Amino acid sequence: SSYPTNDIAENPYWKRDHRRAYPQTAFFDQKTVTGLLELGSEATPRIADGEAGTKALANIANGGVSFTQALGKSSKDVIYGEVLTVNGLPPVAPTLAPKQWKIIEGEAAIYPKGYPCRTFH
Amino acid sequence: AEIELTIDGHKVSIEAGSALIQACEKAGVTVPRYCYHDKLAIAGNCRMCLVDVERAPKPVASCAYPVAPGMVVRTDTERVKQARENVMEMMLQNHPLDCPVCDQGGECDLQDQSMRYGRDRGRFTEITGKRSTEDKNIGPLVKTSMNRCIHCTRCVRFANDIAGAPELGSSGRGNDMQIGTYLEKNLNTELSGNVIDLCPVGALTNKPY
Amino acid sequence: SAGSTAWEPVGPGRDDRPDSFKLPTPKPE
Amino acid sequence: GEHALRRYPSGEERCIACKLCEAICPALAITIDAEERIDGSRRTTKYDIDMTKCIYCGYCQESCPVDAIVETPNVEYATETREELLYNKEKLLANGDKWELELQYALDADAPYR
Amino acid sequence: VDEVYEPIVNPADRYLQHVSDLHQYAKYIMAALPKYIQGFSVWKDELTLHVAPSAVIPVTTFLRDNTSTQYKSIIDITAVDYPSRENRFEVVYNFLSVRHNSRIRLKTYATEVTPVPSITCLYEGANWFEREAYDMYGVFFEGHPDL
Amino acid sequence: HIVSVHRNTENNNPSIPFEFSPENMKRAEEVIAKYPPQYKKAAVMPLLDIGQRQLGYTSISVMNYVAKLLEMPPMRVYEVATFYTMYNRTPMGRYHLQICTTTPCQLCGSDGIMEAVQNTLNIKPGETTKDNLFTLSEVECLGACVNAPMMAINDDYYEDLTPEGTVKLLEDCKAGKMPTPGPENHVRRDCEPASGQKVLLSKEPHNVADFLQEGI
Amino acid sequence: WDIVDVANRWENDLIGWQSSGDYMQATQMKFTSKESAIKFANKQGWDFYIQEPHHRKFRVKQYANNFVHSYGKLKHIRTK
Amino acid sequence: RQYGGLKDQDRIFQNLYDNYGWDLASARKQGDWYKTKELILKGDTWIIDEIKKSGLRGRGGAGFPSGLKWSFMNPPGWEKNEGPRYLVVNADEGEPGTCKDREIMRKDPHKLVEGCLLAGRAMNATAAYIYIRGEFYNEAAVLQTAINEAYAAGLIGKDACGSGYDFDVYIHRGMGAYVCGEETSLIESLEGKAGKPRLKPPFPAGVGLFGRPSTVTNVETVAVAPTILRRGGDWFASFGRERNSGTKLFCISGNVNEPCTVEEEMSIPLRELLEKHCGGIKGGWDNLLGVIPGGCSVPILPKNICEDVLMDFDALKDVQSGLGTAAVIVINKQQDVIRAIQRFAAFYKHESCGQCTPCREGTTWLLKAMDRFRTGQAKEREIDMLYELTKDIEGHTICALGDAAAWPIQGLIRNFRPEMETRMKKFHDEVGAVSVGGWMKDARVEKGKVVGAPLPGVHH
Amino acid sequence: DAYDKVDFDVPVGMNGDCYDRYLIRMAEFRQSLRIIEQCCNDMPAGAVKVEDFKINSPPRNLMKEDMEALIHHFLLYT
Ligand SMILES: Cc1cc2nc3c(=O)[nH]c(=O)nc-3n(C[C@@H](O)[C@@H](O)[C@H](O)COP(=O)(O)O)c2cc1C
Ligand code: SF4
Ligand code: SF4
Ligand code: SF4
Ligand code: SF4
Ligand code: SF4
Ligand code: FES
Ligand code: FES
Repeated sequence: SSYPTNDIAENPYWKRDHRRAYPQTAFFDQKTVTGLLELGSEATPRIADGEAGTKALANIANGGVSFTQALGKSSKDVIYGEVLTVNGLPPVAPTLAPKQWKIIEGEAAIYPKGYPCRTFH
Repeated sequence: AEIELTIDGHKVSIEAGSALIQACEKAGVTVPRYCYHDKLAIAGNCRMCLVDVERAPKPVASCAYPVAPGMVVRTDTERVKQARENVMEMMLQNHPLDCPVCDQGGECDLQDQSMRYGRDRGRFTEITGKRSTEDKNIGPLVKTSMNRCIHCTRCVRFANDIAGAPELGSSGRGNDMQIGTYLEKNLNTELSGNVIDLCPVGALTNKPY
Repeated sequence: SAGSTAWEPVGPGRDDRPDSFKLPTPKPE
Repeated sequence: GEHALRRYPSGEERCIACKLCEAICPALAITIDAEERIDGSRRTTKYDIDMTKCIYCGYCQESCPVDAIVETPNVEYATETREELLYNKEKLLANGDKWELELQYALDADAPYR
Repeated sequence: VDEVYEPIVNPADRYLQHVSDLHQYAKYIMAALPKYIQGFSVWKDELTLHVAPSAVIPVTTFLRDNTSTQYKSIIDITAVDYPSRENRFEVVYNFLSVRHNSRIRLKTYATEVTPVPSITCLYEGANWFEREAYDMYGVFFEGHPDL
Repeated sequence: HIVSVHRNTENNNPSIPFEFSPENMKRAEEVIAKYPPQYKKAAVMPLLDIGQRQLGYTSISVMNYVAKLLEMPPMRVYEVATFYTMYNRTPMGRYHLQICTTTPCQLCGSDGIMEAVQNTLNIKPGETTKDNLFTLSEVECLGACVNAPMMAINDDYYEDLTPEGTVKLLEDCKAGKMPTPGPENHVRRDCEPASGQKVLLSKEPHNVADFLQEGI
Repeated sequence: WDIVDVANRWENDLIGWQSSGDYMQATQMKFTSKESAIKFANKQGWDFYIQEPHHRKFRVKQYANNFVHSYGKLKHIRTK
Repeated sequence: RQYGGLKDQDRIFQNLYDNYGWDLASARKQGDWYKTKELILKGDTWIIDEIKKSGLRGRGGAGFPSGLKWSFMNPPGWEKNEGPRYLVVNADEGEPGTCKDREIMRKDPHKLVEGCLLAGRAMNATAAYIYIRGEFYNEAAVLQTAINEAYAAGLIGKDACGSGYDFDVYIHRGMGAYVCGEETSLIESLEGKAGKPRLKPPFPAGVGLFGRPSTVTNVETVAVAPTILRRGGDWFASFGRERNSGTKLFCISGNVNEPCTVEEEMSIPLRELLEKHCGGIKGGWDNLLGVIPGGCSVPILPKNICEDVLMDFDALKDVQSGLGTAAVIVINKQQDVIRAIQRFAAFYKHESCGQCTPCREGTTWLLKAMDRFRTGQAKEREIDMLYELTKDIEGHTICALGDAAAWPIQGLIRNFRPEMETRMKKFHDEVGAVSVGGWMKDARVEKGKVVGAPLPGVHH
Repeated sequence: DAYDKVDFDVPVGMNGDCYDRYLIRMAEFRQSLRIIEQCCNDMPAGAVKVEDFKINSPPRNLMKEDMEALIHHFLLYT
């Protein structure tokens, strides 16, 4: 066993029920992304207050403003920072655990110098 | 006339005076139960329907608490989950390890709701052991293994209200309370088999099957 | 497969979208 | 290896017809039928294993809550006919009565780990 | 060892930054190809791009030749039957970039009689996979040399 | 432990007849009058006690007779007679010793009293003597916790006990007149401190009529 | 799929297993809605019968109704 | 201001010790039944407003303000309900330590009867039912004699005291149950059923006894009331702190030198009640271990708190306890506090009605664990386990008996934990090691029983 | 699983031939031996399956003494 799971007093199952705390699958159609573009996000809001912003969202929930329209209408500071990077470059295919390779040569290698197979750490 | 209320953020509407569990069923919200049945009277003894209402300090029974206008219910939060865990702990305190030899296995509400709303392991290890209860003979149709009774009172309510068989009752007091005929009597009615289906445990079972 | 569970096994999951990709709630007033 | 139905030291048979081995078996090799015995006990009237379906995985031996179905260490039971590999209740009980000592060695070594 | 200590941790918490990164990446792809990308979806280091059959060859060319998205290895092509949908079969593609060490998924739809474009023109490895999808599900890949 | 199952015996089974005497039937009708006419089942408790006093224990025949009188099913009466512990559903002795063992009477010496009674009668709680004279039962608090330790013999409270006094109390209840209830040997009257009253020391009370309001 | 009588189940004479000739006796498709099922059935050319579902009827349920006042003779004595 | 000097000029329950007899003529001298006709003719609202002005609170254990709960029976439009309206008196006295209502009903019955009449007038009641313990046989006989005196004197029944208010008074005898003191189980026992408590909603003021309006009050709460109406409310408010008004009957019991029932003003200090109205503690003050100030349904107090604590509702709640039935049970250092708490556990096991799951199973579990903690056949983490067990009961119940069964173990674990750890060390040294549940290495099921270790509490 | 907690090298070859694949596989033999050494030296203590009995079977001595354990065994195996 292990301690915090075998404990008999301060160990409710709902605090360690990781199966039922599973992450949802997020889905983004084109409507939901022009909302993030025309309006903003919860991190960078660009939406009016009250019912005005409510029906501003509703104008996107239905086909009011399109995705291409929102891209054309988008400023430099929106694209360069929320679509492309701050430097204007596109984002690369992300890596969860980046692996930087190193080549082992000489005496600590598997095969000597002549052979056509190398050693990568 | 219908009213309006909120359950887990969802707004739903049912007639006034209705029970909260009915609102949760209309809203598609699943609430546990052992002693509530749509066709039997409301008993509030299992204490498994507990939910959180902003009005009330303590968690209240969905089966019995009336529906009111503007009430806000949560069936999700930590108090409710802990309550369900605690109630199943107590429910399975004295329950017998009869699951292989029990004919309700695979279609038991106790099993499924322990897996869903309860603990993974028990903390009952007392050397004095569990309670025991003797088996009753109520006829050739209903077989009794009454160590498995969880004291829901569905059988009694059915027999006394829907069937007109007042011979079944609740004798004793406390942990030694026993469902049955206080003396050896038969459950004489032409509707007795629905007791087998109403019991969410295998305390009352089909004898030829 | 007739012995499939009659009770819902796993609830809704956990929202793990970042705040940059949740639509903005407008301020109340 | 070869399958066996065990008994208690009473001589009574351990199996209680719970049908968990029938349910977990990936190959559907187990076939069971049961009813109420004359003395009121939950016991099997039919217990069959098609060895020609079985994959020898041990899921039945893991599932049993009474240590009734087990797998012996035997592999030397090849036959000339396939009708001899459709083991029934009497075959399995005789096999347990035959292999109980080997099964007891194995259990005394293995049960803490399962 | 007297007591074994193992902390309680959610396995999904390890993914959050990468999830945000994949979201941004998918946003870029959607903004670069708004004619083709119907949607995207993200779950635990897995990005799926949601397109139509007409959009297979363009999007795959983009995912093969663009410098930031160098998905050069075909991993798998599969189909999934959802008989409740009007377009019952969902044709799934799995791609790997050994350059950037990243995986992507692309999904289209099909019927028993409506075909999908073959990506053998781009990935020779797709031949046998598309054949298997036909054999198991009946999805016809138009452009395939020997189906 | 509470017994919740009945097994028929030759002296406790529904074939045995039971009937209130005319005195007890008059009293029972007076008791039924104390509730609304349609809710006569409310009298199930007092009438069952009337039966338990006529015949020395609540037998199944008593329950069934009460059920016949009040037009209620017998099981509703069985539930009452099993719930409430003063209904003795086994036959009893002449004298029912009820000794409290709750915490006050324990702090003040109930266990000495229990030892004394068990040694004198050679009996354990829940059992009866050979004489059909003493039935012993350890009970919860009987509402005499200031005059502790305590006991009760067939409805009367003997209080502020000692092992000596309990032994000779049992002696004289075994044969001859039994003392009057209350504290043992009049070392106290009632709830007064045993040194003496410290509060209510006059010989004429204050009439509240002398201290009314300005109104009324 | 509905049963065909001659091919559904029969006992084997060797060891007593239940043999079948019907190759659709364990198949069960699951759909999201009635209409999708009907569309799929018609596309595959299957004749079908739609068994509509019977839902419980709503009725108000009060805990207080277990303890209401009886002006006349008690209809029945309630346990709990 | 400092409290605890109640003069006999200010004592409601004269005849608490049987110096001026109980029959009607004596009570007439005492002022009972003096001007009750004109009090009845003042009306509902004046009586309720005077009982509110008095600050009278519940004497049964829950200190809810009276008058308010008497006013719940008089909403707008009660006349069109068209049926009887009942008052119920909670003369049940199951609260281990509590003796006060006995000494009200055997030594001042006419105060109780007049209180029934006046509270029924206030709540517009047609009859009063008094629910007395079956073990209180002779006290019930006294109160029945007094009710008969009042019926023959024209003071109750048709045109009570010469007014136009009809009112009857009946005695019901409960044949043994501590749960029947609960508000709704009382009602169900009066209705001819097993005394299993009901849920709330419905509330007894709407749907109570026989489906009619009902209000359950303590004997003391009604017995005092005529004196508060006659003497003037503000008088009753002259005692105690701001929200803890009045006098209170205190039964002091246990390991005190002269166990007594006294009547002192509220917010009296506990040390003063023990030293001045009793003999002090048996063996000296610092020989005190703990005091239980409100009966078994209240957690124990350690010595550090009892030196400057006032006997009220508010303060005793401020120290995580309560003023219940004002029964002070004193414990010495020579005693085993664990035995006290495990006996209260056994009490709540015997007295559980057996209806709802947590009390049903948890009282048994708590007793099984406390039987082992008495002997030390446990572990140190099982104390925290037991605390969680009490929390599995403390809010998931129909009635408050589960809370009353959870609270004393909490008090013990809060104030007397090293005693438990010492007992467990003593067991580990004198007998042998132990596992979760009281199991030992040699403990086995041999021939239908556990043989290799002690089994606490089993007597059957 | 644990390859982030054990040291091994990866063989990579030029020329894409079968000789290079053979040399790669022999280097992989030797690196697997390295990993096996490290795992035999650094094998930790504790459980070998998740301690959530809603996903994994409980132990038998709990399945034969605890009610929740037996319920979970039954459901996981049926
Ligand atoms: C288990 C339990 C027992 C109770 N026993 C009594 C009792 O023996 N006597 C009493 O007058 N109040 C008792 N009460 C309090 C209530 O039942 C009820 O009397 C109510 O609090 C009275 O309101 P009051 O204080 O304003 O008079 C008890 C409550 C519970 C939960
Ligand atoms: S009633 Fe359910 S949980 Fe209890 S033994 Fe039977 S199958 Fe198992
Ligand atoms: S016998 Fe069955 S139906 Fe009746 S109360 Fe017990 S568990 Fe419920
Ligand atoms: S071990 Fe053999 S008989 Fe048992 S489930 Fe596996 S394949 Fe079937
Ligand atoms: S062999 Fe074991 S698992 Fe299979 S039915 Fe018998 S007892 Fe159950
Ligand atoms: S808490 Fe106990 S006494 Fe109260 S209703 Fe529940 S089982 Fe009965
Ligand atoms: S369903 Fe509400 S307590 Fe049982
Ligand atoms: S504690 Fe014994 S009479 Fe109450």
